[PDB]
Amino acid sequence: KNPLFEKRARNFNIGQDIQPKKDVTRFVKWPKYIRLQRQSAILQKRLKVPPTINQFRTALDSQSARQAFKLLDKYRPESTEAKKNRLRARAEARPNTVRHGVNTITRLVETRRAQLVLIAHDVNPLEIVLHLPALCRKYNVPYAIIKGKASLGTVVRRKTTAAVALVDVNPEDKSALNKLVETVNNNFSERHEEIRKHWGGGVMSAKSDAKKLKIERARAR
Amino acid sequence: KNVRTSVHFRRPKTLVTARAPRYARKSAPARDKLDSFAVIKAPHTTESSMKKIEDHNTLVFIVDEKANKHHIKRAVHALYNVKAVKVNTLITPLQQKKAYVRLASDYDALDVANKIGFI
Amino acid sequence: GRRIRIQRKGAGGIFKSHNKHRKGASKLRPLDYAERHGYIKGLVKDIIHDPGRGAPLAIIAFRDPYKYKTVKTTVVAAEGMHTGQFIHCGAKAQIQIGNIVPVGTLPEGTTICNVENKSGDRGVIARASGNYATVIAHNPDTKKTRIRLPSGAKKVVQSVNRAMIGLVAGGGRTDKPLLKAGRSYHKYKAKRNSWPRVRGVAMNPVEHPHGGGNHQHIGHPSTVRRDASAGKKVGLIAARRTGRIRGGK
RNA sequence: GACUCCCUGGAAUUGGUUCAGCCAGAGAUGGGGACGUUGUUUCCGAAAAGCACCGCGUGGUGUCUCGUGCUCUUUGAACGGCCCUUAAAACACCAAGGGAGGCUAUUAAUUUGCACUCAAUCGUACCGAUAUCCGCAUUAGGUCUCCAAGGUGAACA
RNA sequence: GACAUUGUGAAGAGUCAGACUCUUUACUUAUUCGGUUAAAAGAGAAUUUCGAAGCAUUAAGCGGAGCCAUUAUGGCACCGUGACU
Repeated sequence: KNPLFEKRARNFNIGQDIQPKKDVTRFVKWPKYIRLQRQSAILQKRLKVPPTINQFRTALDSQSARQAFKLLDKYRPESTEAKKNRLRARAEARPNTVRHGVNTITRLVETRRAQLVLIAHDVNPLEIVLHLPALCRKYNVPYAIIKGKASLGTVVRRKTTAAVALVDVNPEDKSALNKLVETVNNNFSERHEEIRKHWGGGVMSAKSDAKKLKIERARAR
Repeated sequence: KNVRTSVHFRRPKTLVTARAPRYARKSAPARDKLDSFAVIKAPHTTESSMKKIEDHNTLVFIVDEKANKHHIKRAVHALYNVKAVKVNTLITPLQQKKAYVRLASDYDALDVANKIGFI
Repeated sequence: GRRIRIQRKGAGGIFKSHNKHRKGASKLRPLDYAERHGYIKGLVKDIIHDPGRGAPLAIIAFRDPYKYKTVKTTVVAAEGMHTGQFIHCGAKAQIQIGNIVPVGTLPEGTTICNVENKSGDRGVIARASGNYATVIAHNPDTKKTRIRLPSGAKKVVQSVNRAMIGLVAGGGRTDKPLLKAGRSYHKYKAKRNSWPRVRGVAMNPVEHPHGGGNHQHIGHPSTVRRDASAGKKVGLIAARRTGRIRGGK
């Protein structure tokens, strides 16, 4: 062991060796758009949310959402490669598919032709789909608020889509659709009594909760 | 979440691409109008200019107002095949550029003036 | 009539402060981790004279905790501060002249200067030469302190407000008469255009409410109400009383 | 080359010292040294110049030794008095701390000195005032500065 | 002064028949003011002063895994910790 390899530790206490490069992410002065994003999210959490708006916060759980997407991917619209291959064949010479678009889905629901409806949980503006849950519940159409308008658009070969509907399904996936309907109804349709009453928001910050708890303990003592 | 050791947020560096225009704005480049003929306008043939030519090996020219000493040197060389060791320039009260060109010792200003015509 | 001198002062033209040779603003260090959880040592490198200010300024050098660099601070010196002295700033600094500490840690009757009106404003109170505030009382339950200002007022501040221990240097300045008018001329030459002062009664009625008349007299009560208009608010503004003060006040 | 700085040594019976200050056991006097802007020269530039004189139809001779000062102007040095007055900012260059790095004892990195090329554009004449400006003008008016001989005298009267 | 911006809770009184009105008080997300080069905020976890005019920068140490050239010797290069969640 070389005697010259001597450890020389650094004291980072106040008035001592200069501070090292630590983590200061929470103190970064973020640009204006980032600040607005974060503050908007905080404000949405803090303010009390009326039930008809809060109903979109509680979406399908991970497992049920995975099952729904597994079923949905079986009827994706015609691809670009498929269209290219079909075009020249047709020049030389409509199965079941997922429907999309709020107007199309609304017409299907009002005509009671849709068997399952999936509504994106993050449609902005929210007034675009604010009526679909109530309309589906009124017409007795199974409906679920699912996470990801981008995910639905991917299912539909698009960027985003507000809502999708499964008008007709093959006998192979009839059982899958039935199970999906039961799972969707268990958590969305029958609980309409609680959904109409539940008020969201009102969550304070961790700092405020800590201060309130300290005050409560002090008063109890 | 991208650990940051600095409290300052700088704009991220992004790729910048050079222009690859789909057509030339100008069909053809403009031709340089300040050639030797434009640079050298006419010799100065006053008594003072003659004295300069005879006594100092210095030619006197009236030149374009947009020509600098480098332009005058190059134009004189290309027009009379004579080197210039120094070029002095002034602008007369009538806004005319007058240039005194001292030729190298090899050349004779009197002979060059004789050849040009002003003498 | 025309606008009066008081009205004209607001446009900030010839009435701006003369600050060509000022040495900077007197300010405590920005509140930070060192001052909040300990103390930081700075060296009093200089004591200098600031034009337009009767109190000397202290140039103090501190070491930057987060980079290889020194930071210089300008603040009005407390009497007794000298070059080469060490000034400790923070919550754990001891009671010594020149130290900058929260007012909550000082005993009653302590004399302070550069008091922080609000936590983090870097010292705003008791900054004229020879002036000081006093720590009257504490309230740990609400974490507050009552202090006495130089004017005799009593004000409540947060216990974390910082102040410098001691009084401001240069006291006793306003005891020597400015015997000559040129002395006042030079005095205000370094501060602003507020001198000489022409009496209103000596003016014409077009420039002053007091102007005019075959005799130099005000003609109307000099006590004007608080809400008077801009061109009329001249004299004793909202005066609760007038005349020589007989007794304490 | 005043001022400042260094070494030796240890001062009362106190000394050194300025026109005036002031300085010393926190190291005086004495003795010996270091530094440096202003500047000077029996030196180069350079007498082949300029000046004065004598001749000829382009020549020659000399241009040298000293002094002096409450003298003025300018520059420089060192201090003192004054302020409730304390007497710019940028650029640029230099220095120091640091030691990341770089070349590898007849190699190399690297400085040093010479030789070489270039340094663009615009102003440049003249008046600047009892006649070149402003005042109707070649108007007793007005309009910012630098250089400053002898006598008498305190003196740019 | 009223209305709107104006939100979320408590206590008292008064009106009614679960609501309204007031008065006091609490919260923070609207709003406002201040500090800073937005630099150590809140919870939890371990458990520098005899007031000396000096310097403090381009990580040592520890542990873990790699590469290159001829087991080893050379040279060159990461991650964690040091710097608590």
